[PDB]
Order: sequence, then C-alpha cells, then structure tokens
Amino acid sequence: RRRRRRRR
Amino acid sequence: GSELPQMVQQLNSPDQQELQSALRKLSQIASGGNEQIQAVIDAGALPALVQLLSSPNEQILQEALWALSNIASGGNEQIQAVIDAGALPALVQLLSSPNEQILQEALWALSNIASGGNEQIQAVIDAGALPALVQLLSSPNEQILQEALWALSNIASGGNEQIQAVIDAGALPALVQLLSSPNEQILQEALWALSNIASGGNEQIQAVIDAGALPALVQLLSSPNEQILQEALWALSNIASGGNEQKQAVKEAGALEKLEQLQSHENEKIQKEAQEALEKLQS
Ligand SMILES: [Ca+2]
Ligand SMILES: [Ca+2]
Ligand SMILES: [Ca+2]
Ligand SMILES: [Ca+2]
Ligand SMILES: [Ca+2]
Ligand SMILES: [Ca+2]
Ligand SMILES: [Ca+2]
Ligand SMILES: [Ca+2]
Repeated sequence: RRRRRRRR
Repeated sequence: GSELPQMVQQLNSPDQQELQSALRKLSQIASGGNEQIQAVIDAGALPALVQLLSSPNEQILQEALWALSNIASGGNEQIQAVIDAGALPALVQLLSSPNEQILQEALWALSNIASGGNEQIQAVIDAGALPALVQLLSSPNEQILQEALWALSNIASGGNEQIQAVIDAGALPALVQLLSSPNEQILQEALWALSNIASGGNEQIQAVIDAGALPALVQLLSSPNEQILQEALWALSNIASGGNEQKQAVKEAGALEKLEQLQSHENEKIQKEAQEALEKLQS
C-alpha cells in the first residue's frame, strides 16, 4: 500500500 | 473571507486565466503535507476539483488531477474525503483515455486511493477500475504498465474480498506472463502484485499455482540478480505459508533443491528468506 506525493 | 476559500470560488469562474491561477496555487498547497492538504479540503476544494475532471480542457484537467492525486497521498480520512466527493467514477473513466499524460495522472490518484484501508480499496473496485487495469498489463508503453501494476498491487494488498476481485478480473494469467519480462522494473512490480495475491487465503494461493506461477518463480531462484532473487523469494515464501496441498505444489515444482543452495548465498537477506521458506515447506 505505497502512497506517492507529487514529483521527486 | 480567507485566501484558500477564495481560490476555491475561482474554480468555477468564466475567466480561464483566473481559474488556472487559483488551480495552480491550490495544487501547490496540496503538495506540501497533510496539514496543508486538510486546509485545501476544509476550504471545499474537492467538489470543485471533481467537477474539473470532466473538463475537455487538458490544461485544466492536468492541474486538477495533480491536486487530487496529492490530496489522495495524505491520511486515510483524507482519502475518504476524495471518495465522498465522487472522484472515483471520473478517475475510472480517464483509464480509457488515449492521452498518456492524463492516463498516468489518473493512475497516480487511483493507486493513491487504493493505498488506503480495505473499504477504500473496495470503493475503487466498485467504481470499475479492475477491467481497465488488467487490460493495461498488455500495453507496449512501459510507463503506463508500471503505473497500472502499482495500482493493481495496492488493490491486491487488501483483504479476502479485494484479492478475490483481482483474481476474478483475470489478473493472474497476465501477471504470470510478466514474470518472463526482460524489464527488471516490470518484473519487480509483477512479483509485488503476485506476492500480495499469495498473501491471501489457501484457495487464493492455489489460484496463483493454477495460473502457472511456480515454474517461473523456481527458475527466478537461479538468477544472478540478488534484487530479483529477494522479490522471487518473498513470493514463494508467501505460497509456502499456505496449506499442505499448496506446500506439496512448491515441492513438486523443484524449489527444495534451489532453496537448500540459497542458504549458502553471500547475501544475508537471501540466506534468511530461503531458510524461512524451507522451514515452512519441511514443517
Ligand atoms: Ca465562481
Ligand atoms: Ca472565458
Ligand atoms: Ca481540449
Ligand atoms: Ca495519445
Ligand atoms: Ca514501449
Ligand atoms: Ca532488462
Ligand atoms: Ca549479482
Ligand atoms: Ca520472511
């Protein structure tokens, strides 16, 4: 359940 | 009133320059952390951002999708607010888009929503995301395939009902085929999604076996790549955690010979995992 916030 | 609700009021403005400026600022705030995400939610941005997902204007659409995917990167209560606003039907519809930029961004928001609780993952399934996600596993576009794998792995990390919905959508034959991929990044993500399906019940672990995953997994143990090995071991160990019928299937696939050899590997993480997988099979 990995969450990703915006770029870089 | 305050600065943020004023920006929310400009999201339905007939002036597209005023609309884009406010949209660009709310998007920048929503990328600054959970506290800043809540300020955007409290100002009432979500119903307005959901309305912009239907826009034929790609410039408006790209910034609105960026804002929503970032709001969906916050806590479980914040993800629930995105669902309650009715974002999922619009997000699911954008999976059939021929625009690779819109498509990738729709995949970002959906995977972020699917990274929440079981009931939130179920809401993504009920919205009808699975047929499009399974179809995207056949894409020649490596970027779309990876985003679709990430979204599927997040859905497969759910409970019994969620894993069952992934199997019933025909995701296993496509995932087994992806084990024979020359792409190490795709291979890792397909192994991640398979490990999550194999983390379910004995019948679901058996569905992974019936799909023909074991011969590919056993062969991946002979890889000179330690990273691929760790991923393959994680998947096989999950299958090894099943019942006696499942344990016997791993033994017939010729895993014991490879796992015995992997106990003598230079890498300590490989040693521990292969010793643990062998413990599950022999007991
Ligand atoms: Ca207005
Ligand atoms: Ca105008
Ligand atoms: Ca247009
Ligand atoms: Ca295109
Ligand atoms: Ca390609
Ligand atoms: Ca390669
Ligand atoms: Ca190596
Ligand atoms: Ca372990």
